[PDB]
Amino acid sequence: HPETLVKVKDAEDKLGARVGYIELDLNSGKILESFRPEERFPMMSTFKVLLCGAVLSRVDAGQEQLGRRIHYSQNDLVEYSPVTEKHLTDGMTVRELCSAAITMSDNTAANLLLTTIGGPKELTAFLHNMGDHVTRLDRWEPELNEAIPNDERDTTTPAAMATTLRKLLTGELLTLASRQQLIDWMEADKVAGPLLRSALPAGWFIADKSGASKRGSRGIIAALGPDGKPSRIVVIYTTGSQATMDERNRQIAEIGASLIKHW
Repeated sequence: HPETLVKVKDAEDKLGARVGYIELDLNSGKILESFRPEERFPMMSTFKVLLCGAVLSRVDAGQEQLGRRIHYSQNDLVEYSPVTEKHLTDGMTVRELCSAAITMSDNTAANLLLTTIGGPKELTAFLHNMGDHVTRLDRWEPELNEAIPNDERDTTTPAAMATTLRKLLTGELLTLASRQQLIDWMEADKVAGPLLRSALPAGWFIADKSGASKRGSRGIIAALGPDGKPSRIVVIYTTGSQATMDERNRQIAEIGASLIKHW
């Protein structure tokens, strides 16, 4: 809907930054709306969903097992590790690490998962192998959040991310059980409360993952729709603002409310 493009255009205005937007029908693949679809933006935390796709892909091939326990130490803890910090003696299963990376955005968990696949280079090879020759991870947590203008490391485009997430969720790459697990973690997300979630009426599905980094960066990827009805994929990134966190949050909710209202 043009009124959703209008809200996205208002958002550039109010944030003083570029916003990239994609609304994609999930079942059919038809792109319903786009805006700056081929511009690069920092992936920030939205990458952790790709990362767990790679892992679930290794599970399917028998190169990984979700029940395997990983032991780590105090010195692997990096800022913002709500779950990993509580299991120094205990360790975590790979399944517990995905859940933490997805639902809590645990940075240590993502680093541990990246070690299991053999690093950010391998994530990019995974992506490149599934048809996305655009998106790349180059660094580990916390440095992948830098967000230097014009730097292509740790970036994606609204169009590449939207279609990649489309293939992960419903394409021919993962098993039915892996597709289902991915969606389940994304539905349990706890850190995107003030974004698209807050626009959603009762009786709606949503499975999402948000991100934030330096230089005013904000983003969310989502699948969502009325329960039992054809879902859409939505991908919003903005970078370059000096605006507050809460005002970045409020522009994404206002975009969400237009999309929902004009569904």
